Amino acid sequence: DIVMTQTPLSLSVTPGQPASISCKSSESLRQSNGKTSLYWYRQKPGQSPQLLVFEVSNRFSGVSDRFVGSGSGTDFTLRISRVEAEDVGFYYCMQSKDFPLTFGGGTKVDL
Amino acid sequence: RVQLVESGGGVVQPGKSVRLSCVVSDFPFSKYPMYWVRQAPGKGLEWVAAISGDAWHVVYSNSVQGRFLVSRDNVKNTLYLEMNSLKIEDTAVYRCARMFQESGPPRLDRWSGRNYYYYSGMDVWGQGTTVTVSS
Amino acid sequence: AVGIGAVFLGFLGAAGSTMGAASMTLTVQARLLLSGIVQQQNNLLRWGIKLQARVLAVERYLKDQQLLGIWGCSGKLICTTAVPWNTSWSNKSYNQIWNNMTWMEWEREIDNYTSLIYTLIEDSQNQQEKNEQE
Amino acid sequence: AVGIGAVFLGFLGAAGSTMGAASMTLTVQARLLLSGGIKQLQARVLAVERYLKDQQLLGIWGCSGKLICTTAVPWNTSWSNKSYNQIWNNMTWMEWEREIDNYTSLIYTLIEDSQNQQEKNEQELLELD
Amino acid sequence: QLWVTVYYGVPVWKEATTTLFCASDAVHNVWATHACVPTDPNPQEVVLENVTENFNMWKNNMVEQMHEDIISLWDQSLKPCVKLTPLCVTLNCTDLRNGEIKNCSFNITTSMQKEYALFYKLDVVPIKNDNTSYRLISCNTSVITQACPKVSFEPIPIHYCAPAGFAILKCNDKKFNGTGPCTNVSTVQCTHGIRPVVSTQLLLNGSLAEEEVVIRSANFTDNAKIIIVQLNKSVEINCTRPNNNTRKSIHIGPGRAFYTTGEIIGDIRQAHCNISGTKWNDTLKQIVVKLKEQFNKTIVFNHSSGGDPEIVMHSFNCGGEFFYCNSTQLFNGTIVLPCRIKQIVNMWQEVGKAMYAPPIKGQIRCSSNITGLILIRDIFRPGGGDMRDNWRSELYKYKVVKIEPLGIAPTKAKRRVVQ
Amino acid sequence: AEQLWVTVYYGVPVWKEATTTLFCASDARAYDTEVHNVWATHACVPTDPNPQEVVLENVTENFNMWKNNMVEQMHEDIISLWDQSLKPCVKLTPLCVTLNCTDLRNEGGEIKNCSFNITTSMRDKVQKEYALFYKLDVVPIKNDNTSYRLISCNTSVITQACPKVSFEPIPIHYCAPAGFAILKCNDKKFNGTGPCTNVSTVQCTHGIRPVVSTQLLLNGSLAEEEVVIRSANFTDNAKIIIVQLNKSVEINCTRPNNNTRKSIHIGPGRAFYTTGEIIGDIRQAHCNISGTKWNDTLKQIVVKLKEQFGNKTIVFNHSSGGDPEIVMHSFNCGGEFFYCNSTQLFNSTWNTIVLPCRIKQIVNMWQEVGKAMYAPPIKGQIRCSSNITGLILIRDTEIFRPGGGDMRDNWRSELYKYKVVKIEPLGIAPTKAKRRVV
Ligand SMILES: *[C@@H]1O[C@H](CO[C@@H]2O[C@@H](C)[C@@H](O)[C@@H](O)[C@@H]2O)[C@@H](O[C@@H]2O[C@H](CO)[C@@H](O[C@@H]3O[C@H](CO[C@H]4O[C@H](CO[C@@H]5O[C@H](CO)[C@@H](O[C@@H]6O[C@H](CO)[C@H](O)[C@H](O)[C@H]6O)[C@H](O)[C@H]5NC(C)=O)[C@@H](O)[C@H](O)[C@@H]4O[C@@H]4O[C@H](CO)[C@@H](O[C@@H]5O[C@H](CO)[C@H](O)[C@H](O)[C@H]5O)[C@H](O)[C@H]4NC(C)=O)[C@@H](O)[C@H](O[C@H]4O[C@H](CO)[C@@H](O)[C@H](O)[C@@H]4O)[C@@H]3O)[C@H](O)[C@H]2NC(C)=O)[C@H](O)[C@H]1NC(C)=O
Ligand SMILES: *[C@@H]1O[C@H](CO[C@@H]2O[C@@H](C)[C@@H](O)[C@@H](O)[C@@H]2O)[C@@H](O[C@@H]2O[C@H](CO)[C@@H](O[C@@H]3O[C@H](CO[C@H]4O[C@H](CO)[C@@H](O)[C@H](O)[C@@H]4O[C@@H]4O[C@H](CO)[C@@H](O)[C@H](O)[C@H]4NC(C)=O)[C@@H](O)[C@H](O[C@H]4O[C@H](CO)[C@@H](O)[C@H](O)[C@@H]4O[C@@H]4O[C@H](CO)[C@@H](O[C@@H]5O[C@H](CO)[C@H](O)[C@H](O)[C@H]5O)[C@H](O)[C@H]4NC(C)=O)[C@@H]3O)[C@H](O)[C@H]2NC(C)=O)[C@H](O)[C@H]1NC(C)=O
Ligand SMILES: *[C@@H]1O[C@H](CO)[C@@H](O[C@@H]2O[C@H](CO)[C@@H](O[C@@H]3O[C@H](CO[C@H]4O[C@H](CO)[C@@H](O)[C@H](O)[C@@H]4O)[C@@H](O)[C@H](O[C@H]4O[C@H](CO)[C@@H](O)[C@H](O)[C@@H]4O)[C@@H]3O)[C@H](O)[C@H]2NC(C)=O)[C@H](O)[C@H]1NC(C)=O
Ligand SMILES: *[C@@H]1O[C@H](CO)[C@@H](O[C@@H]2O[C@H](CO)[C@@H](O[C@@H]3O[C@H](CO)[C@@H](O)[C@H](O)[C@@H]3O)[C@H](O)[C@H]2NC(C)=O)[C@H](O)[C@H]1NC(C)=O
Ligand SMILES: *[C@@H]1O[C@H](CO)[C@@H](O[C@@H]2O[C@H](CO)[C@@H](O)[C@H](O)[C@H]2NC(C)=O)[C@H](O)[C@H]1NC(C)=O
Ligand SMILES: *[C@@H]1O[C@H](CO)[C@@H](O[C@@H]2O[C@H](CO)[C@@H](O)[C@H](O)[C@H]2NC(C)=O)[C@H](O)[C@H]1NC(C)=O
Ligand SMILES: *[C@@H]1O[C@H](CO)[C@@H](O[C@@H]2O[C@H](CO)[C@@H](O)[C@H](O)[C@H]2NC(C)=O)[C@H](O)[C@H]1NC(C)=O
Ligand SMILES: *[C@@H]1O[C@H](CO[C@@H]2O[C@@H](C)[C@@H](O)[C@@H](O)[C@@H]2O)[C@@H](O)[C@H](O)[C@H]1NC(C)=O
Ligand SMILES: *[C@@H]1O[C@H](CO)[C@@H](O)[C@H](O)[C@H]1NC(C)=O
Ligand SMILES: *[C@@H]1O[C@H](CO)[C@@H](O)[C@H](O)[C@H]1NC(C)=O
Ligand SMILES: *[C@@H]1O[C@H](CO)[C@@H](O)[C@H](O)[C@H]1NC(C)=O
Ligand SMILES: *[C@@H]1O[C@H](CO)[C@@H](O)[C@H](O)[C@H]1NC(C)=O
Ligand SMILES: *[C@@H]1O[C@H](CO)[C@@H](O)[C@H](O)[C@H]1NC(C)=O
Ligand SMILES: *[C@@H]1O[C@H](CO)[C@@H](O)[C@H](O)[C@H]1NC(C)=O
Ligand SMILES: *[C@@H]1O[C@H](CO)[C@@H](O)[C@H](O)[C@H]1NC(C)=O
Ligand SMILES: *[C@@H]1O[C@H](CO)[C@@H](O)[C@H](O)[C@H]1NC(C)=O
Ligand SMILES: *[C@@H]1O[C@H](CO)[C@@H](O)[C@H](O)[C@H]1NC(C)=O
Ligand SMILES: *[C@@H]1O[C@H](CO)[C@@H](O)[C@H](O)[C@H]1NC(C)=O
Ligand SMILES: *[C@@H]1O[C@H](CO)[C@@H](O)[C@H](O)[C@H]1NC(C)=O
Ligand SMILES: *[C@@H]1O[C@H](CO)[C@@H](O)[C@H](O)[C@H]1NC(C)=O
Ligand SMILES: *[C@@H]1O[C@H](CO)[C@@H](O)[C@H](O)[C@H]1NC(C)=O
Ligand SMILES: *[C@@H]1O[C@H](CO)[C@@H](O)[C@H](O)[C@H]1NC(C)=O
Repeated sequence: DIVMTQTPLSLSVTPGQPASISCKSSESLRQSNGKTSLYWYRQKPGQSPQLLVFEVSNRFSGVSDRFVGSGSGTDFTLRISRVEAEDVGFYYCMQSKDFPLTFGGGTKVDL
Repeated sequence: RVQLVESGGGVVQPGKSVRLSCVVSDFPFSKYPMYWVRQAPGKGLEWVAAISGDAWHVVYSNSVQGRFLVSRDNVKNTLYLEMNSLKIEDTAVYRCARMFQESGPPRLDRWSGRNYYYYSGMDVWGQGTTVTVSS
Repeated sequence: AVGIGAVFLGFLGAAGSTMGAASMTLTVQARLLLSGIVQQQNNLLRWGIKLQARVLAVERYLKDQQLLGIWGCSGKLICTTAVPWNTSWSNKSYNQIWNNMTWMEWEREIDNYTSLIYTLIEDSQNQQEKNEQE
Repeated sequence: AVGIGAVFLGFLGAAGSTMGAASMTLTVQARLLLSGGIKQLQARVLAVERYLKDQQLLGIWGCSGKLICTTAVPWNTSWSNKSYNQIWNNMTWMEWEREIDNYTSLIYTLIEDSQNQQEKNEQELLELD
Repeated sequence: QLWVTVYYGVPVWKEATTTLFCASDAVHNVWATHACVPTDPNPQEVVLENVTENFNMWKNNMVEQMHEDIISLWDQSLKPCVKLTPLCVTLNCTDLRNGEIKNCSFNITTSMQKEYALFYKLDVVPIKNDNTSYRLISCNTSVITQACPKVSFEPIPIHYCAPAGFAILKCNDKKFNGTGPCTNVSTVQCTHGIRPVVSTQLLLNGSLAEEEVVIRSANFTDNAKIIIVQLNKSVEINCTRPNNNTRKSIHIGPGRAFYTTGEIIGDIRQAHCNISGTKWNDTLKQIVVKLKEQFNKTIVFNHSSGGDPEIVMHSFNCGGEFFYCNSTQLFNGTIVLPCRIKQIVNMWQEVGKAMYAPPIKGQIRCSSNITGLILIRDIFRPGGGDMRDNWRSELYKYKVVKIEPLGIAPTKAKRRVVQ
Repeated sequence: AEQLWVTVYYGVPVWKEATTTLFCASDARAYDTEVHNVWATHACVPTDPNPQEVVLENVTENFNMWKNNMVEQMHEDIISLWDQSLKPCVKLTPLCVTLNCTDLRNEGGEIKNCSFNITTSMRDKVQKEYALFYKLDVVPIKNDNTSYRLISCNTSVITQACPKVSFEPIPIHYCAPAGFAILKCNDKKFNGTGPCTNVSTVQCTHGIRPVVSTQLLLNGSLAEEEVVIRSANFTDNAKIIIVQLNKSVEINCTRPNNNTRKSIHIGPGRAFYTTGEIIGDIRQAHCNISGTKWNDTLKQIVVKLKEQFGNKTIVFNHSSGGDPEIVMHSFNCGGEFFYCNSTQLFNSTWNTIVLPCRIKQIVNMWQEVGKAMYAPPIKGQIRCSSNITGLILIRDTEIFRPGGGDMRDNWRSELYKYKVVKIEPLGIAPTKAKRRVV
């Protein structure tokens, strides 16, 4: 039902860059418990997806200290400082307010 | 580590029915919801199905209602999806997914008299498995 | 979050049932009369009016528990009596109403006679049985 | 110019003890639950409105006026993997009400509509003889 | 025989007039928490099977509830705000250079002369032989108070929930006019989102019917009740304020400053409104289908006006700023509307109690939906002014009932004698 | 095996954390007969408690001195006790008048008495006057030769306080309403957070004198014979250093100027007062600390400041930043307000002092910007001995400076033990028994 968008997806990079991609949704997805449903994933090509950010400005454990997302209400952004060489792949935005679950195109990243 | 392994892959013709399999590692699995996601061969991603840790409630997307069947067996630690009446355009790569948290039992609303299961995002997939419908 | 359908007949749920059928939801109606679900999640940050509505709801509650206390029927939900019926109230017989009619309509047959029932239950059931104690 | 030691028990005095030792102590937590510039009055109603609710739920269960009572609702071993004598001899109450916190709503519905609702339609129709 | 068994907990109800409590979703808005309780977790619904119940939206009190609350919840943030008595002097007001904005001059309102101000045309009034001089329009009537600048104005998606012993009912039939019984009934803990939107002649940011249009009135075989029409397919409106404004707070009286307008950067241009001329034409023809039911076939075309500038114009809010739009030209693809911005208003048409708007610097533009219209026949001509019927546009379903728990019925069970 | 059935229990001693309303329960002696004690509001609740206490000895409750709600309910209530008392007193709006102020015969201070025309309650004719005005409340205005104006005219209103009332900080005992048990940690090694050992249960909290002071804490309450210092992260730089020292440091501060009574013009039934004459010779007010013990004190502090990193580089530094109201040390003394210079108190260390005090009259409310109370003193000189049981520092060779912008942190030092929990008395458990069914 509820859908969402991204930025222009292909974004070539610079080592040590403030990389940021928004994901504006068609709803304020704040649940009843005050937990904002937002899930940032990533896959390198040829791999499964992999979790980066499980809630707004909450990095997932076991993943490095360079991934600081944000957002509120409709728009939600994922800011990455210190862009490295292990950043190649797609970025999957995700809703979790209500079924069905949606995603995006997956923002292409190369050098 | 929770090492979800996925299997049962098969490439067939349309009008048929196949079944996948998803097995876990080091993992209690009785209190965990599962999912199924779809990487069409050039597309981004789209959710398919969802199940409880109770295996009592199963929600789908609009499309595959009347086609699919999700069923857990926490004794086996193995998830089944018998995909009846395949389409050709549903050729993709299917996965399974442990939920991010551990879910709990339902909490019954005292007023409505109406249960509420809780479903959140996923964090750990399997390696992928292949189902292809062609001729 | 999802939710399957009710299998326990929530608030006001059996209002269309017959009088022999809606009796299974008597517990749900009684519980949620008092305060409902608790609102006012401790947010006292910034009146008078508010708390008069809170005090009345207790007085509505304590009216009835005392009245069931005089009627020898505190704690229960369904209790019998020694009072026979007087058909001048309504002569409508047993299955004419019981397996035929809801509760909103049975109240609209006995509303004129309401206070007349209450003295008779007071006297001939507990003011009577006070003279059987000895 | 006064003072002597403890005689009977204290308020919340059994709240680190076992269940088998706290079960003989319930009256002290039962008495002082109710007695104890508008903002005193807003407390003097919430203390009432919490007391009636706990009084009301005992009333529905056929268990009003008793401190303890039993029902016929069967305990479901899915609710507790704890052994029996661990519960009555090792676990405190404060720990115990973190363990069955989730199941509590299922319990209260499965007392009234399960039994004490059903123990009245069965009860009323044991007449006619 | 028949013995009278007591029944406690039977679900019946009277109808009661009582007090509800507001619950608003969730800085320093007057509707945020200083009027209501914080955020709504979840609204509920139980739909009931075999139940009939009458309804009325004109014998309703929830619609009287807001008119007895928004008159005072708006008033709560008007006691501590700054009253402005000493401005009421001789107002030598001459035209602004590049005359609906007048540069004024007056002796000082100091804490210890010949000061300056400039503001809108419709708040002055002419006086005797020393011409090009003015006075305020409410001095010899009553007091006038500016708003506090730290005050929000946004209508909030409120939720009337229901207190103890009181259930809110809700009919659900699609074929439901303003009155009469209903069959598909349902009980909720709490209402849906309602926003307190103030409007004349129309219905801004309201709610949509189920892909239809249905007018509603009670005595429509009179001119008594206002025929109120809900609209499917909201028409988008655009309204601007292109004049890049500046402000300042010149000193008022002993130890206070008065927020007025500075210079208008950018030359004088009229603030107006837009509407796509295609959508409005088809939308009226939807209604005349339903007018035919209570009567090429477009017998009705005519507009009328007259009286109060609150009623003659089209009054509403935009960004914390009141508008007053001409609507004769619109009734009978963009459409420019001559729309006036008054600054001294009357809050709910009460005699005396006046409120002064904050002059906002910069530029203002807002957009909105439209879900309904206001009409009076004798053919249909747009009314306006009655604030209560804005509230009846939302609460045309709901009802407040008081739970009677207790009942009796005879049976063939007698109390056994205690031994 | 056997069948088990659920068994209901009532009065089960459990709790969850809750946030409820506590109520004032003050002293109740000598509140009558002109004692309009604004803290007591005529003895708020006259209990005079008997603070009993029950040890529990098998209970561990994970406390937190930083996420506590009781300190939040004070800072609501204290300005709320001001606001009802700030209402009926005299408003001072019509006084912001241009002045002509000359030098006063026996430094920057009381040099200027002033004069201005005013017509408050008669509303017929203005009249010039004479007053007594310090610095820290006047401004030499522009385009005029020696003309003054009060510093806070064009803020919100400048209502004073009435002379009936007294700001005397009597100790207030917070008691708990029904269904709530205030708990208290019984370990004096309690570092501020984490668990405790054998938490007890009191009806009502101990002595809390709600005094008001920046940069120190005067009539406080002190721990046992070690010095304990707590903070939030205690590694982070922009936190607050709460200091609890094991002994008291006695302070004397006096106002030698023989200020007197006075008669300034009347509002509508509202006599306003502006400080009457000095006796004829001016001595500037000063605090007067026994500087040996203070010198003894700060070497005792770095004993317990140290043991979290190395054994090197401890110093002490004075404060900085802004106007002197946040620089100089602020405290009250018996219906009178002091801003004292405390730069001398903070010389560095390694591993009878007189301080120049300054007094103003137009005094801001403590945290809100806007309104501001006001009080001219009573006749005679002023003396108040006091104590010190703590001070407030900041981090910045590792630099310690006296910070402070919130006396909630003072109340955090007073309420570092307490926690209010609601009883959930109803509870269930299974056993073999079963209701008799026929
Ligand atoms: C204790 O307790 C318990 C209880 O409790 C519980 O728990 C808790 C914790 C909580 O949770 C609470 O709440 C709860 O309650 C108890 O136990 C119990 O018991 C009972 C008895 O009675 C039971 O019941 C049962 O159930 C079942 C189920 O049901 C469901 O399902 C169905 C179907 O089935 C399925 O099928 C499929 C196909 O075949 C399958 O698959 C398969 O599988 C295999 C393996 O398994 C493999 O895998 C293969 O391959 C595959 O293929 C599956 O599996 C199955 N499942 C199962 C489980 O089995 C159906 O039919 C039904 O109906 C149901 O369904 C459901 O429904 C719902 C509705 O109703 C739905 O929902 C929905 O959804 C949608 C979406 O989709 C929406 O959302 C809506 O809204 C909603 O509503 C869902 O979906 C569905 N699902 C499905 C899946 O389907 C049943 O079946 C049964 O029945 C049977 O039996 C009987 C006996 O008598 C008979 O009679 C009949 O006939 C039949 O046969 C029963 O009923 C339960 O379950 C339980 N529970 C648990 C265990 O938990 C105990 O007892 C106690 N204890 C003591 C001592 O007391
Ligand atoms: C009663 O019901 C409640 C729930 O009731 C509902 O909610 C309450 C509020 C009421 O409203 C009620 O009415 C509702 O119905 C049940 O609570 C559930 O309890 C379980 C377990 O106790 C929780 O599940 C855990 O979640 C952890 C994460 O969530 C916590 O942390 C979040 C942020 O940190 C926080 O936002 C969450 O709120 C949550 O915090 C919890 O909050 C609840 C609130 O009540 C507290 O009670 C909890 O105490 C608190 N949590 C804690 C820990 O204090 C998961 O981390 C955790 O999973 C990990 O641990 C298990 C243990 O065996 C492992 O097996 C897992 O595998 C997992 O370890 C992870 O493994 C992966 C695999 O490698 C690692 O990934 C990384 O992968 C990389 C590659 O991709 C690299 O390889 C890298 O090296 C590697 O690190 C992870 O790092 C690793 N994790 C860590 C930390 O290292 C577990 O799933 C539920 O969250 C909680 N429910 C809810 C809704 O919160 C309660 O059980 C029930 N009781 C009964 C008796 O029925
Ligand atoms: C930290 O704690 C200490 C003590 O615990 C406080 O010190 C006391 O503070 C109070 C408040 O100022 C002092 O009380 C004042 O004492 C003055 C001296 O009175 C003497 O003379 C009378 C004559 O009978 C004796 O009975 C009395 O015992 C004294 O010997 C009084 O004159 C003051 O009264 C004034 O106010 C009333 C109010 O209406 C007027 O009507 C009077 O006319 C008069 O002007 C006042 O009562 C007390 O003396 C202090 N004790 C000391 C210094 O040892 C500290 O104040 C506290 N710290 C802080 C920061 O407050
Ligand atoms: C009808 O509803 C619409 C919303 O769909 C209203 O549009 C809203 O208008 C307000 C101002 O009028 C916008 O408010 C915002 O305020 C903040 C203050 O910090 C400011 O930063 C923003 O730039 C903006 O001004 C609000 O964004 C806007 N909503 C949307 C979605 O754009 C409209 O005002 C309502 N009209 C009536 C008559 O009720
Ligand atoms: C607190 O805990 C201690 C044990 O940790 C309890 O002490 C036991 O008391 C029973 C009663 O006589 C004795 O049989 C045990 O031998 C005691 N334990 C030990 C180790 O000696 C104590 O009773 C608890 N407090 C309360 C109030 O119950
Ligand atoms: C009464 O009206 C309500 C409102 O439309 C109906 O409830 C909806 O039923 C549809 C079924 O197509 C569900 O998809 C919706 O989820 C229901 N609404 C809600 C809020 O859940 C109901 O079916 C109608 N009942 C009758 C007897 O006409
Ligand atoms: C643990 O409990 C003991 C008592 O069981 C506490 O000792 C009390 O300490 C206060 C503090 O001065 C005394 O006034 C009491 O008289 C002591 N009790 C008795 C029975 O003498 C002790 O403080 C608690 N905490 C720790 C850390 O031991
Ligand atoms: C109040 O107004 C002040 C301006 O007043 C004039 O400027 C200062 C420098 C003095 O010369 C004064 O005597 C003059 O009358 C502002 O400086 C001040 O910020 C204002 N206070 C507010 C807005 O709270
Ligand atoms: C009740 O029955 C009596 C006869 O026992 C009769 O006289 C009386 O009229 C009846 N009550 C009413 C209200 O008619
Ligand atoms: C509802 O709106 C559609 C377009 O939004 C319009 O075509 C239709 O006429 C409307 N419904 C009715 C019943 O008029
Ligand atoms: C509204 O509809 C009901 C039937 O649904 C009808 O009886 C009543 O007369 C109608 N009222 C109006 C004003 O059209
Ligand atoms: C509408 O008003 C006319 C005016 O007399 C009246 O005759 C008619 O009865 C009214 N209609 C209804 C339904 O009351
Ligand atoms: C109002 O503006 C929007 C864009 O903000 C535009 O899509 C719409 O066509 C406009 N409506 C008019 C001019 O009626
Ligand atoms: C169609 O034409 C006009 C429309 O203006 C009007 O007279 C009426 O609606 C129709 N005329 C007929 C049917 O003669
Ligand atoms: C102020 O007065 C003094 C003495 O009357 C004079 O020396 C000085 O120049 C004056 N300053 C002015 C007028 O600015
Ligand atoms: C206090 O001691 C406990 C003991 O484990 C520790 O966890 C906590 O971090 C300490 N707090 C401080 C501020 O040192
Ligand atoms: C304390 O020091 C700094 C400042 O916050 C931070 O890097 C460190 O993680 C903090 N430690 C905590 C919060 O435990
Ligand atoms: C304060 O004055 C008292 C009274 O003599 C004295 O005992 C004490 O030592 C003084 N403290 C100083 C001077 O620091
Ligand atoms: C505590 O006080 C005693 C004397 O009362 C003193 O010897 C000791 O040094 C003090 N503790 C610290 C840490 O300074
Ligand atoms: C102490 O700090 C002050 C500033 O607060 C600084 O000027 C002074 O040099 C410092 N002294 C030492 C010894 O660090
Ligand atoms: C203040 O201190 C000075 C010098 O230390 C001393 O002469 C004077 O007597 C003291 N006064 C008081 C009141 O302590
Ligand atoms: C202040 O310190 C002295 C030092 O012995 C002490 O005797 C006195 O009790 C303290 N004051 C208070 C109010 O405790």
